[PDB]
Amino acid sequence: TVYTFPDEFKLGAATASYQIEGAWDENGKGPNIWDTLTHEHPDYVVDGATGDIADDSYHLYKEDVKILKELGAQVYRFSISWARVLPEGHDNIVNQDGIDYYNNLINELLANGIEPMVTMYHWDLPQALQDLGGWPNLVLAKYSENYARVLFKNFGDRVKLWLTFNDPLTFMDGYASEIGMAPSINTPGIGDYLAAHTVIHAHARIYHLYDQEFRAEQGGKVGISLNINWCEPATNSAEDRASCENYQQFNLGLYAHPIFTEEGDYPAVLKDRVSRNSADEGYTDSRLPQFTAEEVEYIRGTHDFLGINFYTALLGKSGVEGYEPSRYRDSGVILTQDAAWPISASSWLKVVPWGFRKELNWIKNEYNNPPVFITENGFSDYGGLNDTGRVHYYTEHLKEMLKAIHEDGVNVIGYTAWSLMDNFEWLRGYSEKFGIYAVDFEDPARPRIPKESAKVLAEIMNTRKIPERFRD
Ligand SMILES: O=S(=O)(O)CCCN1CCN(CCO[C@@H]2O[C@H](CO)[C@@H](O)[C@H](O)[C@H]2O)CC1
Ligand SMILES: [Cl-]
Ligand code: NA
Repeated sequence: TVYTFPDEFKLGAATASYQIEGAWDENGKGPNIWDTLTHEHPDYVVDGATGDIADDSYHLYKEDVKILKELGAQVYRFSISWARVLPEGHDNIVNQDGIDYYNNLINELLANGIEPMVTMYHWDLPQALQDLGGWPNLVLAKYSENYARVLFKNFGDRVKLWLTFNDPLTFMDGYASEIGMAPSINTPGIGDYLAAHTVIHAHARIYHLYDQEFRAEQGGKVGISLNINWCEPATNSAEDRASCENYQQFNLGLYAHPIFTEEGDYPAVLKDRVSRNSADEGYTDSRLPQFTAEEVEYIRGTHDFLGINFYTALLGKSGVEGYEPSRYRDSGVILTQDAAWPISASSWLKVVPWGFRKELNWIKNEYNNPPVFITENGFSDYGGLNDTGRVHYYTEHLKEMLKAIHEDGVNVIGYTAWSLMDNFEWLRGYSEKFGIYAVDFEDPARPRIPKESAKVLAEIMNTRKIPERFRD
């Protein structure tokens, strides 16, 4: 029983637009912040790589559907490129080519019995909107609503699973470093918090828009995808446990407390620590933006499920480190990783499968057991089809998730592997491979070929259980 997926549980795979599509300036698509970063700042990216072509999924979407069908995916999570649909960011111009492209992909998926799950925003902001300041500028919340309206109107008759945003914990960090994630702006502890504030507002507007303009007719569900690492106390002390709770609230709670709790607002520890630190450093005003009571009420409850992106764990101990000002310093935890944990091809990613079960329980307890859809989980290597590390990563994480479901009563409703195929891994270029399908980036045809992990995942999806040879 503990090895069997619930009957209604949805299994599949995931991608994101900039990471796979290419066709960066084709047929009316406007420029986004990742076009800008990779073109203007190739020194920020391994190999000076760009997403100009990537997997060429703009042209090769039928091949993506073919491999999803081979895999036996029930659901395909993909993102829509804002600047492909609205090249100017604002909704004055709708690019029919972009509408046609996503309709073509959606229709191809449905014709092959695969359900689309659409992420509206997976990091590729139109440059025209970044030029207003991007996410720190609250005007983007209305722009986001208008973008979502176009998506719901055009695609919502066939798409019943939506994520407003993918992992704003990461993309807010594009406003906390001059050399990091797009748009690579150095306003740590200030602009990243403003970005988070706008995103939360935007998410809430999009959810209310769905309620007001689309839900009665379309009958779908709207969530948000949040990335969170498990944070394990470095020792069993109360003080180290406090530091790990700080971590959860500063990383997951920053977004999830306003939306998924009955109280709403930011977590108290976030408000209080930032207020204190801001005062001690001489600011008249806290660096953390505030919600009014009306805004708190508007934002809380804006969810039909919680998307979780889970990859790894950290150790946390009591203390403070990091630069002043910064979110890490404000969070009041000292983070490390255990040397004993198995490694990947990504410095940040260690294999800690039991951390997944711990995190699912933390979420259950904090947010009253919301329906949780695992929108990303996966593992990097540098190449190869006999990807034993990836196979082990998936079988262990899926076992831990199944224990969370069956033993712990966590309402997990679906799981999409990150990623369907090797793709453009942001600042790591094509150097780190997360796919279950390999892609030859030196071959203009970009063939997708199954790794051992794709074969094992297909077996899991077909049998709806963890095969005996992978059980404890
Ligand atoms: O090495 S450093 O410590 O100097 C920088 C680390 C930056 N992290 C990397 C991991 N990412 C996880 C969630 O982000 C996910 O990560 C996947 C794999 O990376 C991406 O492909 C997906 O687009 C994304 O949603 C959050 C940001
Ligand atoms: Cl066997
Ligand atoms: Na339209």
